[PDB]
Amino acid sequence: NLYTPKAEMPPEHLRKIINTHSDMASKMYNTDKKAFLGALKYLPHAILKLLENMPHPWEQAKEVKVLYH
Amino acid sequence: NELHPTLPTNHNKTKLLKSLKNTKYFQQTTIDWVEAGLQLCRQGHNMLN
Amino acid sequence: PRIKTRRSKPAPDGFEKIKPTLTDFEIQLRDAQKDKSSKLAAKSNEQLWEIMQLHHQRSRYIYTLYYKRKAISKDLYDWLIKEKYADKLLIAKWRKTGYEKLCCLRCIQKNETNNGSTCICRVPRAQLEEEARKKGTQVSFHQCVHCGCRGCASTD
Amino acid sequence: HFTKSELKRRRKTRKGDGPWGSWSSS
RNA sequence: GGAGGUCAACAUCAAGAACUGUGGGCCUUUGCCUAUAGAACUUAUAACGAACAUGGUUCUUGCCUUUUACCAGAACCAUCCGGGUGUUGUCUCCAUAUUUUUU
Ligand SMILES: [Zn+2]
Ligand SMILES: [Zn+2]
Ligand SMILES: [Zn+2]
Repeated sequence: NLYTPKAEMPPEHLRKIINTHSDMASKMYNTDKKAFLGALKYLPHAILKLLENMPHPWEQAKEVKVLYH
Repeated sequence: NELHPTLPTNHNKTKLLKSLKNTKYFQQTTIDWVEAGLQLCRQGHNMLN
Repeated sequence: PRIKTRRSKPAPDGFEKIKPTLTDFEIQLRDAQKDKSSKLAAKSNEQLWEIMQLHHQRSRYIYTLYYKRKAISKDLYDWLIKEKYADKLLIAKWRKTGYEKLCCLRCIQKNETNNGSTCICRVPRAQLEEEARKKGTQVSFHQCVHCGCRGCASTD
Repeated sequence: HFTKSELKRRRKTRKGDGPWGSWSSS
């Protein structure tokens, strides 16, 4: 069949997407703003999945596996 | 809690991230937890503003 | 474990010989994620194409050390995979038969596209060129969307 | 219908060692 | 072929203490009786989850200027965070003797 697992992206890809959407004043980002309004149905789920991997007192820092738009 | 069980639904059950994964629009990586927390704070500020 | 914490292990032997060149890719990635503001859309795609190129080149470096010329120890190469200097899955695709010059892993994923097929960089050049010569127009594919790949076929 | 030497002959004309090298002329 | 995946799809998970298949007979398929093969997971101080939240409607109350927002008991129903087991696919790493026994 045709299933192939999801590609592991570089994390600098997410960092540049985050940094580029710091200030969004163009005719471009007319779609991305509507996506930002659309994600607010999904913000309790993102807060839950962040907060239930709070690291623990015996750990310094842990790497989580995130899924972004 | 023990007096009233709320008894989960064992059929169809569409989950969220398992169906947000099948799109081409979401992608996947691993980052530090504190970076993910800071990115969520930036995103959640930007949405409400 | 890309950050260096207490849980990490110290490095094996040959790493201090190849520490500087990898360092180059590190500082070059810290030019790419740096938020240069661009108004256009194509010029904002050029940045992500540069990032995916740098990730590809670092993985080609560790691959061409361990597999082709056998210049580093297996005990070091497992450490470089553990500490995320390399992409294990992209190297796993490089070890196959049809895929050696592969750009990135979104250009062979069939599920992402509209209709089945992979990205157009996976096509050989001569097949696209004979179809474009048959229709007589020209070959109009300059640079891919996902990677910026310009013909990542195995023969090309 | 191409030969294995001709593929390398066309490929050495290509700029920019990896896949990100152009088939264009500049 | 072997191990593994914080990979996917599809079945299945609360009921005469309770499952499916097969052969024969009776009724005329359903059903009843009789002989047989298999049953993973969950369950008896009862349930997938030694964990435990919220929403709707109707009653009964409590704060009492009215509605949201509420107080806390009941009945009926839903949503959500999760779990098992089975079949197929896919991905990765390696591999090609002297009394009953018989002297
Ligand atoms: Zn490519
Ligand atoms: Zn690509
Ligand atoms: Zn491509």
